[PDB]
Amino acid sequence: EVQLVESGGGLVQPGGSLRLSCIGSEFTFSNYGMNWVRQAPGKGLEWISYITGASATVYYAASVRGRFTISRDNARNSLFLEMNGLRAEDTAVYYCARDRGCNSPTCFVIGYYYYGMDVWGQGTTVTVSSASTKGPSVFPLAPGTAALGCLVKDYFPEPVTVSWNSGALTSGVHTFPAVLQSSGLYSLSSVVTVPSSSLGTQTYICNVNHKPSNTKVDKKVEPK
Amino acid sequence: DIQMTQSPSSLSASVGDRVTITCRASQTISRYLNWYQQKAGKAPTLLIYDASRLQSGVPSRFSGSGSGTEFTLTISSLQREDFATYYCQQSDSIPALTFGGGTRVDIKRTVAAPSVFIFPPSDEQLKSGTASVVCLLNNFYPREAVVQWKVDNALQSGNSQESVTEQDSKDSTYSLSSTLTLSKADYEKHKVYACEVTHQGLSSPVTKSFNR
Repeated sequence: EVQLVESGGGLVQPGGSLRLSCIGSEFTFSNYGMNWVRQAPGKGLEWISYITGASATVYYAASVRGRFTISRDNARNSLFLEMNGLRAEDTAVYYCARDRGCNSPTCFVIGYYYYGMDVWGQGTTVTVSSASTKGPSVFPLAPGTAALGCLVKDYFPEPVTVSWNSGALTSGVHTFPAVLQSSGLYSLSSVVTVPSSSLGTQTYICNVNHKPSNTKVDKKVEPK
Repeated sequence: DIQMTQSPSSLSASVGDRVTITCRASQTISRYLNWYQQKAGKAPTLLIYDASRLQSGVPSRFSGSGSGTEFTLTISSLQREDFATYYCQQSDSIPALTFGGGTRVDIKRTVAAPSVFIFPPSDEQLKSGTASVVCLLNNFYPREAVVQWKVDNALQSGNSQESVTEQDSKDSTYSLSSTLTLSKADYEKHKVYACEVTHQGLSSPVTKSFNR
């Protein structure tokens, strides 16, 4: 089937540059206007750039602040986004999307942007940060239902995984999305609700794994 | 830029319900208006173009209407695969092509007040100079909720962060964790730490507190 596949995302420092790629397959790439659209974590879709099939017209959203360049290599079925002057707020998933180009059931003659974007890639993630790799510190959230948990604090980059009792405890567990602190490090919490009557008797251990720093921690959580 | 005002931002539905979403443009855009669906963890897909024309493969229960400034997306009889976020997008004027803010369609259930728990900082954390105080709001519905932190009855602003889980697959509820961060030095200067929760399932706010 017709598809687009983005690549090139990753971690970049503020002020730095990054080139994204998007390769199309099973259509005549040169016939279509192409777009970049981004989505910051937990936010909506933001269109950011457009290029016509023949490269003769480009447009950028004001949020680009004239820092990015859009280009294409039709011979390689490729669309690019060259990003410069990056800042933390450019952290997002970046999607490449093709113009539909017409309002007929099947589009043979391709126009412009007027009828939306009919093919989208899966996205590539860009994180802009000056933080260095760091494993978390794990602190207890000490406890007819009781709540207990673990606070997984000050790590970079994402992700961390949390299990309870080596995976044997799943009922009532909530592991929350991390928050990005003003320090540039992430923090997350994982909680579980259990019978209060189990507190003196059942052991509760949170198993934390931060693969980027090769940090594993097992924290036993008991009443204080 | 043309501004797109999409309403509502959050709608709950049951299988079989009709759903209506509106989009209003800040100036006329003729029929150059598109609708997209975005399922959790996936890229958007095009549903409707030219205000009312259905993209191939899109089921007939989806329909679009309008021209000029006022547009509507209707799902006639919602099915389980339709729980998702929907976006309008004007394609009349560039730059910027602009999207509405989105409509998150979640699963309807009965109102459920949160169970609220407060956690003091650990002694182990305090040793390195910072105190995190955590407030958990467990298994509530709907998602809208407010947490207010107080330290010796002083309202705290600017020094907390929170996050919310996705809707639970079994019981259709949400949970929320909020962290108040202060220095150990400040923590040890105050006594009463309180999290006050406002939520539709409660006719007055609920407070959980501890004394250091």
